[PDB]
Amino acid sequence: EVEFSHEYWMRHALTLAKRARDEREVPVGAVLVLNNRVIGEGWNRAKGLHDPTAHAEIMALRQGGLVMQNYRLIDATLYSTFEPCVMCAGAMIHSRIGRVVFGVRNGSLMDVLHHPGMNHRVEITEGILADECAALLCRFFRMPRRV
Amino acid sequence: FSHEYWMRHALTLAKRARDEREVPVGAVLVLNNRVIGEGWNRAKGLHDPTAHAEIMALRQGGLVMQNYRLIDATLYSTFEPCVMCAGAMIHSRIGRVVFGVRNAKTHAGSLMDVLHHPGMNHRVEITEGILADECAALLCRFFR
Ligand SMILES: [Zn+2]
Ligand SMILES: [Zn+2]
Repeated sequence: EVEFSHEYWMRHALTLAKRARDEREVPVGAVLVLNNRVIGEGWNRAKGLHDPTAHAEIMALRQGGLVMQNYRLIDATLYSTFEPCVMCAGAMIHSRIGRVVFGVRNGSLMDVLHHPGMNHRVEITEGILADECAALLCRFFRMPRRV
Repeated sequence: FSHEYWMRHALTLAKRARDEREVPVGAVLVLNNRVIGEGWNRAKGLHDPTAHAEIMALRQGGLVMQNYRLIDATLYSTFEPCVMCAGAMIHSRIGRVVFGVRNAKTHAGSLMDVLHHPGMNHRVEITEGILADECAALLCRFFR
């Protein structure tokens, strides 16, 4: 019936990214959307959980699998405040999601577009709320806005 | 405590995945000749697209060591790790991945392009071919 904008979901991901920031983790937030509903939320928790896979995007994808009772999450859209790493990019491929939408650019997702392990095609949208996403990462890494 | 010794344990784990009707891949994470992580493929039955054998072993390893970084560990996998699991090995900063048989479909190499990329912070060493035929026999029996 209705669809929220990209910016609406990115703003929720930005809220989640601050949860990681407050816990002294790389401040990335992610939200997985199917039929205009949240089926997954994530923020970075690798350090506190002792889990090298606990990135924001992975946590949202795992929550989606639990919501759908299906390791395949067809036609879902994953929002991430930061360009996903190679581990998370492969997880989306195996998840068979429809679209990834990320804020600021960064291995990373762009480096692995035509990698031989890409049986499925995921659509890419970038730049949504780029300024807000970059502000979190620059404040966490003490870098200028140029980076 | 040879490569073949650890691969044989991963082969035992790969049959657990077979018994669960999953793509039969097993993995064992070894640090200083001790097992710190064991995993087998469970992605379909667990509704988790990340629940591959290699990730399951690394996740248990992170909790056994109380550290998401698993320095100097060696990960044994009966099957060539996918891109997702290769990315997990990089972030875990393990020393070496040892796998049996390659993926005939997705391989160009593909794992080297991701694990041993020269412009990367960490390089994971690759050893392949350990009990490859035994690893392949499990996967072929599962496919048709
Ligand atoms: Zn990631
Ligand atoms: Zn994998």
